Amino acid sequence: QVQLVESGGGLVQAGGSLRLSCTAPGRTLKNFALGWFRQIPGKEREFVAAITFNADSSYYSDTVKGRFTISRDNAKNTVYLQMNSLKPEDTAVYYCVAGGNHYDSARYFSEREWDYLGRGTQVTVS
Amino acid sequence: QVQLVESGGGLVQAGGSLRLSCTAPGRTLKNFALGWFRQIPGKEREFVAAITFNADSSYYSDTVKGRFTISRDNAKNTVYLQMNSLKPEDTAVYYCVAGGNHYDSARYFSEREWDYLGRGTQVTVS
Amino acid sequence: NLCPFGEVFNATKFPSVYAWERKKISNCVADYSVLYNSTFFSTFKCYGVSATKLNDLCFSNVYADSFVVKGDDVRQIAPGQTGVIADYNYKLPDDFMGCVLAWNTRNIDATSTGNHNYKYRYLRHGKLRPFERDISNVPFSPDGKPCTPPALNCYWPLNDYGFYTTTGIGYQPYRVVVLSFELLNAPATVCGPK
Amino acid sequence: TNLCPFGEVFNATKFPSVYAWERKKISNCVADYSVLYNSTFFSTFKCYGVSATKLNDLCFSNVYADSFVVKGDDVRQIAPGQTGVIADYNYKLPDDFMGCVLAWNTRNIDATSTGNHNYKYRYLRHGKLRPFERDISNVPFSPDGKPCTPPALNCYWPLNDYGFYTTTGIGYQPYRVVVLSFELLNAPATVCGPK
Amino acid sequence: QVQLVESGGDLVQPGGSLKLSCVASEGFLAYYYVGWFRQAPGKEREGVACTSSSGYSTDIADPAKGRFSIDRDNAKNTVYLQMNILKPEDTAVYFCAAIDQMTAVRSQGPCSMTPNDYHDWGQGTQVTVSS
Amino acid sequence: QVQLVESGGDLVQPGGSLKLSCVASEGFLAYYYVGWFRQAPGKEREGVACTSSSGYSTDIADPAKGRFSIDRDNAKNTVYLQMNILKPEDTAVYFCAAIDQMTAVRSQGPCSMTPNDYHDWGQGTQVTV
Ligand SMILES: *[C@@]1(O)O[C@H](CO)[C@@H](O)[C@H](O)[C@H]1NC(C)=O
Ligand SMILES: CC(=O)N[C@@H]1[C@@H](O)[C@H](O)[C@@H](CO)O[C@H]1O
Repeated sequence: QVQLVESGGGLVQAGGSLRLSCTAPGRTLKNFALGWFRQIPGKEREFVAAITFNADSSYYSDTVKGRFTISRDNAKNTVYLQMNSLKPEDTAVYYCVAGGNHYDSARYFSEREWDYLGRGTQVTVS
Repeated sequence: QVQLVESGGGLVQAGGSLRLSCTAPGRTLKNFALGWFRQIPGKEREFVAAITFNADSSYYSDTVKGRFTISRDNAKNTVYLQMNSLKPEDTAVYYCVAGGNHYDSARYFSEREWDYLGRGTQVTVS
Repeated sequence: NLCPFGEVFNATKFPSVYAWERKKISNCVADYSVLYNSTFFSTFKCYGVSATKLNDLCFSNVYADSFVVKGDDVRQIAPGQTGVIADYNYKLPDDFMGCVLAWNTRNIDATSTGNHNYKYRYLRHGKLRPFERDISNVPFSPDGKPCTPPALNCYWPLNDYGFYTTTGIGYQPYRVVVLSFELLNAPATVCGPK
Repeated sequence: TNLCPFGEVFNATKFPSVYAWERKKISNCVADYSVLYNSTFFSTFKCYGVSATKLNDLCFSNVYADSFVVKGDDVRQIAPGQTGVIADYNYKLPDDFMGCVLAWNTRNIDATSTGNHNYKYRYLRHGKLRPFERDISNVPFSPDGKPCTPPALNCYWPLNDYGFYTTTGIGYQPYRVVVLSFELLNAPATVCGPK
Repeated sequence: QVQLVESGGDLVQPGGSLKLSCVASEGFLAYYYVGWFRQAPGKEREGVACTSSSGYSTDIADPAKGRFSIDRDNAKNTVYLQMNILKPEDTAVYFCAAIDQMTAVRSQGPCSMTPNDYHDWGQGTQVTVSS
Repeated sequence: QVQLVESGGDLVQPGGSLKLSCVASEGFLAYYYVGWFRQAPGKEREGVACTSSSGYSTDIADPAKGRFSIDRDNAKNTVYLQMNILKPEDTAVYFCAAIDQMTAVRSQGPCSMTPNDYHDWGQGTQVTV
């Protein structure tokens, strides 16, 4: 099946900036909506960002609006999450998701809404 | 890759009897411990019964002890759940499970301790 | 003339997922806004196209496939998915351009005594190709050799759903319509309005 | 005559990665398996084709012990016939496997606030592994199947690292795993019970 | 590849009306967004009109809103521009341009009135309106 | 398949002590639960002792408790029965019998000591008190 692999984790100082990456090695995601999710310790998984197949629309969570930036490159089959001005609240394992481009934008919160979910990479803000 | 498929569900009046069965295609369950779970409408999946690979030990939930009896026939690669004296509180979809023979009573509940799970069959009593 | 989307979505009888049925749609004007209902379609995913932009588009032909699966099986109607429904009944390719629509039909497909008419295939020697269809009903054997059902290690490859009005949303019946949009370098015969 | 060195495998200071799991042959000794099932830290203690409480009553030709470290959510894949990236590209058990799977949480060791990334697993391969097969190669992977070198596109290093941090949930904390295999050949029994 | 040939240019007097036709030879035009552009003497090319593949979304430039109208006929592989109340400011060569759908959909809005986006062009047709 | 041969049976006087040996020819005895049985004229065959494959679990029948003990040497392919303070009622031919360990562990308790179980048998040795 589809393996979503995250790249570019690590530990950053507060107010720095780190960019994440996610690719499916042999499976093309040109027609797929791609996004990111977040699991802060002790809490359930949170939505972060989402971008359509041709980037005609992008959505972010209220917590990361403005400082986080999602983007994709269908030639490289990759989605990225630029994270600027990180807080100690950004410490979490970040998951990459793939799914359909929904008619209703609210339908971008896990469950049936996303088809595939990566294993996650840990980002921590010291 | 194991595919558990149940059989024998249906309707019966209160006090009547009904037998369920479960197996796998070609997959030898002879070394696996087999059991049954239950999804009562409105409630979450709960434990029913379990039997070790060689039947040297069987287990039942207290809501079920005495009325249900689990057994297996390794020659037929099948586990059975003989249910007698059925009460309206037994109406649920019954799921078949296969897993290791835990040294402890991790078979009791903890559905994630079992490695495999069937697709379920409905039993209704009136 | 309007495209007969009503003959597909809010129709009457739907087929089993193993014997899914396709209707070719051509030479008509397509108004996809009649599908723009979020609370009706619990699933309204599109791949390679935007749903809100469907009325501005032109296609050579449009194909609609219909079938029924239980709630927990709807997620298997997606490109590259694995599972008993996506591998043995209805398979979408990775480059699928189109939309997937589903809505709960417990009120018309689930009965109090249980409706078991909807079937799915759970055994097969090999996965289905994308958009392939298998309507055979021959007894299955792991060694491939023919067998008569009452024998051992011989299984009927079709299993039925159990649709009841007492179960949760995961076991309730859902009707699914998969729309495929074709671009075949021919005259465009299905366009949006005006 | 000797006691079987179970403490040498279960409490060895260092553990190998799953893609390069290590096997130790246990032979010509007496195995008092109560050293294991008296312990309290084993998070999974399941056996296949044998009951653990009756292990002290049995005799085997040999005993084999495999060691590796998965994360918590990957322990489920150490089971006969299981699917997933660990069971297919790293460590696979046959469906007729007779033995026990043992796993316990190890976050005080193997897990750091900085993050221990030394444990690896393979996530790309051409074909599944056979039961008890090992793949220790580290050749750049291409879906095409032809040789490629990393910087090019559609070329990937087939080994991914685990992220063991002291702040994650137990699903991401590291777990040390020991798989015991009990062999029964037409040969004298070299590993028996205590008395 | 699709080729575009404009037609309908002529001499009009102020207040008159004209109708240009953008007919697509070779490839079928229904799979393309089509825009109408004009180039006055000594001036840059400017977008006048705008349509989607089905004509479901259209746009008209501000100096032409309330006077110009765009329509198409995918059965005849043609996109039309209906000009009315022609003023001397409308004297220019009028071009039609096609961008393949899905590529046009990548941008938000009804359609594009930007010359740099369309890439495919026709030869144009001259429209002169007297004083 | 495993073959069994009993030995050590002899004539002893009341209060005597005899050690019976069950050596397995062919197949190795370390993979079998072994039991000791005795048969006599007018007496249905009865269980006397049984040991698990390793000797971790053993059992002695009621008429033999406190006087009979069972032991084994898997390296020597042998199972021993030690009988002390022998009574004239103990006069019988004593057999040893084996059953595959994986079949024996299916039953609860220590070994079996039941004549229907243990299906591979030796031919016995005579014990006269
Ligand atoms: C449905 O068939 O019937 C109704 C009558 O017009 C309408 O509300 C609904 O949109 C129809 N659905 C379709 C797809 O035509
Ligand atoms: C397998 C093993 O030897 N475990 C030992 C056990 O004997 C004891 O609980 C203690 C002694 O140091 O440490 C454990 O690791």
